[PDB]
Amino acid sequence: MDSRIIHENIVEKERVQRITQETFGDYPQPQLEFAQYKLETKFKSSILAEREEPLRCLIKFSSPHLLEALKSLAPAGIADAPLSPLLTCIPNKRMNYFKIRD
Amino acid sequence: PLQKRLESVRKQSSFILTPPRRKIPQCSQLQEDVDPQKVAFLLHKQWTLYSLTPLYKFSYSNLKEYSRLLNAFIVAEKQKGLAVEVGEDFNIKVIFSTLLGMKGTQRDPEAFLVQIVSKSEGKVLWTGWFCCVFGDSLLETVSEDFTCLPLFLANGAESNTAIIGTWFQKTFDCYFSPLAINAFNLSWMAAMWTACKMDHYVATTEFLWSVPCSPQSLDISFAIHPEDAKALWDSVHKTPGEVTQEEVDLFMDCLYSHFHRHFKIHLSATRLVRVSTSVASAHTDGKIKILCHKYLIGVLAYLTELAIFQIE
Amino acid sequence: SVLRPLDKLPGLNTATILLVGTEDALLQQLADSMLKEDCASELKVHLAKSLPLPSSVNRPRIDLIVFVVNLHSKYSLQNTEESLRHVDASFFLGKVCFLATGAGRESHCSIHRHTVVKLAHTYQSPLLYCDLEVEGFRATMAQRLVRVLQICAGHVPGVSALNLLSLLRSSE
Amino acid sequence: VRDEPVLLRFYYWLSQTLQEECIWYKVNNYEHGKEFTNFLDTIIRAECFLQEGFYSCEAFLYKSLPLWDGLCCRSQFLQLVSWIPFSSFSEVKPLLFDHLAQLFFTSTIYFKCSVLQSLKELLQNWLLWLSMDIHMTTLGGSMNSVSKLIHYVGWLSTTAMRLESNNTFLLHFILDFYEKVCDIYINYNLPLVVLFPPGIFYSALLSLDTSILNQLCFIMHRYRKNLTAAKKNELVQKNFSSKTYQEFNHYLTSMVGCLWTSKPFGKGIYIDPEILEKTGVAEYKNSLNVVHHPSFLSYAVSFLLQSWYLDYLFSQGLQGLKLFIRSSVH
Amino acid sequence: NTEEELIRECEEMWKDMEECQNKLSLIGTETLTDSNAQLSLLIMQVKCLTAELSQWQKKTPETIPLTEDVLITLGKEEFQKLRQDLEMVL
Amino acid sequence: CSEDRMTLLLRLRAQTKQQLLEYKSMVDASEEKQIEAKIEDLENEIEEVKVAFEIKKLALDRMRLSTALKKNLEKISRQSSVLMDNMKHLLELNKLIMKSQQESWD
Repeated sequence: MDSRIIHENIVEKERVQRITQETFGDYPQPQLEFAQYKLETKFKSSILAEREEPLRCLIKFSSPHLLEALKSLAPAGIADAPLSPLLTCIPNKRMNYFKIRD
Repeated sequence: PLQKRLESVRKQSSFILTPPRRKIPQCSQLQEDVDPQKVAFLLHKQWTLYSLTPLYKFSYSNLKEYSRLLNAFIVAEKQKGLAVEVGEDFNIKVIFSTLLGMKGTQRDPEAFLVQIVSKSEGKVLWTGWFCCVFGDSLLETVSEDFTCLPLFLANGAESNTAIIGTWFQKTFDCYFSPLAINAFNLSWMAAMWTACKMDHYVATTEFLWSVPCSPQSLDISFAIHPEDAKALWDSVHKTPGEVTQEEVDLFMDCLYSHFHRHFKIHLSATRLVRVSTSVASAHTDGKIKILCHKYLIGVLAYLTELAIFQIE
Repeated sequence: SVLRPLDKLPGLNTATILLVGTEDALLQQLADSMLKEDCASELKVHLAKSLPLPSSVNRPRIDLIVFVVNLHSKYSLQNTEESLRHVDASFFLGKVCFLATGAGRESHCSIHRHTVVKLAHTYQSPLLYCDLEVEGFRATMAQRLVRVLQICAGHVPGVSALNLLSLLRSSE
Repeated sequence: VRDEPVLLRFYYWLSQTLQEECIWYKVNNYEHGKEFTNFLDTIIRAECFLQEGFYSCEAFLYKSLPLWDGLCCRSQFLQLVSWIPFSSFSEVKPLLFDHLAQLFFTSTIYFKCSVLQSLKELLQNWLLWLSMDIHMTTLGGSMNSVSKLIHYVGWLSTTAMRLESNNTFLLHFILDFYEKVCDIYINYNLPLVVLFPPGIFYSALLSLDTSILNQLCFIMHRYRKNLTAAKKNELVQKNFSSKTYQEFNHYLTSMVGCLWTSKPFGKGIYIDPEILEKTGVAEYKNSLNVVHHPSFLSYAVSFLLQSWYLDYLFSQGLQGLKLFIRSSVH
Repeated sequence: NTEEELIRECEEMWKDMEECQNKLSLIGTETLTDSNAQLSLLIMQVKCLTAELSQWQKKTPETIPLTEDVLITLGKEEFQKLRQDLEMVL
Repeated sequence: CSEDRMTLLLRLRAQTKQQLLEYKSMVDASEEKQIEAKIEDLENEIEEVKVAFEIKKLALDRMRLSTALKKNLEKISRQSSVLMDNMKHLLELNKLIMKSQQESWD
């Protein structure tokens, strides 16, 4: 199929494809539309090094068909090959609202 | 000639010169000649933004005749079948009022409002706002027969906005254009509004991102306490009394890294849509909601300069 | 590793181009538009995400490098800024081009045009504009890139890359 | 009329309309399509009248040129380019001509011919508007702009001839432009004589096309006429640079050196005879004459099947060569 | 015949190019930054133009006389293309 | 059959010359407002010498073709070629082209 085109970084593409297939499985994903995370972790990055108080944050993921848009994030180039465990444990842990502390 | 100056300032807008920095918005006590009830009415409502070309032969002396003619036109447009007299009293009314204390400099024209009222005072159904704050770059290249009011704000239904715009275009020979705000201006507004000083925080600071996944769809919301955002801004702020592009880049990179450390998602590849804070809230489609009455002139001047850049 | 223009000998009537970018679909569409036509030379297209490339000896010499910058994402700009530090200066003598995508929809742009203008002026390289989502403009851009590649590969007697550097020079 | 409020109103309306109705600027809306083409055609038909162009079109050209691809509305766009007001070349170069050259050096040959036609029309309009001002920056600073424009388009033509591998379809347009260039002092009564670079001259003289030779002879005749007309009026005016004169003479020499004088080794073709002798060329003095030239070959064959055959060539339609001979012999 | 001459000329040119590449492959790499790129590129352009000027001045027209049949065929092809060129011009 | 090899060798030589010139220039070179003037002077000199070289080459090739074509005139008249059809077509086209040129002049 158009042998004149040479696709480099093909090993990285097959690796991220294998990782996505192993993490998200091959079964049809259940249809969800909302997810919520609360974060009380410390900022670690010179910048706010002396601060000893956490950073209070509230994040909301919204989509018409959740668990299907996330699965297509790594092959599209918007996220890393292994996603965070907080996003790939929705059906396994039977949880939709999360709270995370330091 | 003014045409030569207009052409000169037009062809001068090149992409070679470095864009300048911006001053931190300072709270200022508003003039005492403005009606407080009108200021309270203008706050906490969502307005749709428009850019407008100068109006030809607009007189502030005859505002009653304009309202009467506009009322007759609207009533005749509502019932497409029958005729309508001008001096008749209908179920709806059009009121032309004059605002005060809304100009930036003494050379700027006065603002005014056009309201639709259903009598039964009555109930307000639609509001239009014509304003121009710090528009000295436009007032120089225009003759004396015109009136420069580049900023227009609409609150109500679009069906009435269309009729009002059609009447204004047919009467004063003007042009209405939708005004949009891109992610660059939104990221600048976020930092400029976070750098301001406030006595009490009423709402948290929130950003909205749209992830490009065209086959699928996904939106992300990021809310943070105002004090934490203020501390994060003060940690990177080093230029006294001014905001620089590098400071905005660092302020955004802090949030990008904090999000990537937790979710492993590159937030820099997405598109910023909406930014809300304790002073104002802005959407990318051209919608603004103002909450604090102390930083009104700054937001008005920013939007006026955006409209002036769009019309020139 | 650092890429060098004249490390290997040229082939028999063969021209090779390299496309570096973050969006793989746009690069694939551009390669298809470039190879869909017929020319006198034998064209080859390589695709990459960033520099340096994975080490290999089988790779023939490169004649032209095009950096694709998407104005709707700062990630691509950072990737290009990082990749611009792994090529020698001898490659910037008329063998490097910049292609900005997304200037049509100004409401979606997150990067000012002055930034890419200054970036192109700093490294003394041309700057092209095209919306790769539309096929009509993509075909014309592909034809222009094919002509530039044929010029840089040495298939035009009397014109070289050093001359193309003077032909596409800007006044200010 | 030349009224300020009317001009301002029209400028604002037309600028907003062109900004909102464009296909590749500020929006991706191909739904307009033929509507924008019809609007541009109406604008062009209106600006052909009034013998001038609007400022809104100039602003739109300055704004939307860096984003153009060169195929959407080529005809209407390049016709709008021709109606640009007269200004200094140094100021208008970075806004228009840089992008024009960058799009010119990487496009097809038809784009080259189209931009050559547009530049010819622009030069004609500039000369027409300048010819009326002398009857009313002085002229000294005004002629420098058109001189720089002619030199710029000559450089463009030379580079395009080098790129396109000497295609006659482009040389035709180049000679069509230089035809209008060569008669400036006679048509518009403006003192200016600019000659084509030697590359174009020696590429047209050594071509296989006969119409190219005819047009070259006509252009040389017109150049000689303009020069001898300006030289006698300079005595009434008293300045034309003498160098150009000498240069012209050289060209003329070379021309006759190949036509009937049998002295082709002028200042340009400085080929010494040792190469001719090792190659095997014994009779080189009359190798490129009217009979043995590879361009007239067919004509010679047409006379071989049927000695004083110049009348046959003149009857075939070689009018420019006839005029050149009548002006050079007499 | 002239074919052997052309083949030998191409072989000598290829050998010269191989020696040239072997000589050039002993130079170290030089990378640029955002601060010292413009001036370095200008200096490199000056050096390269100074070299190319002499390289072009050293060039002379090669004789390498061919036969006559090749010239006849070349003229035939030139006239064949000139036909369509003339029809388009018309 | 031999024409294919001839054209291939001609194209190969034309490309090899241009590549060897660049190689030699790079090897020779391997051993702010006041710089652009020198750059433009150098490029003007390069253009001026290239134009003269091209003119000389074209003139030599044209003279060679002219003498080689004159040496064999009668063969192109007795049993000539389809070249005679090409010549008659060119002769038919040139007159119309010149007439259109005169009309455009008027």
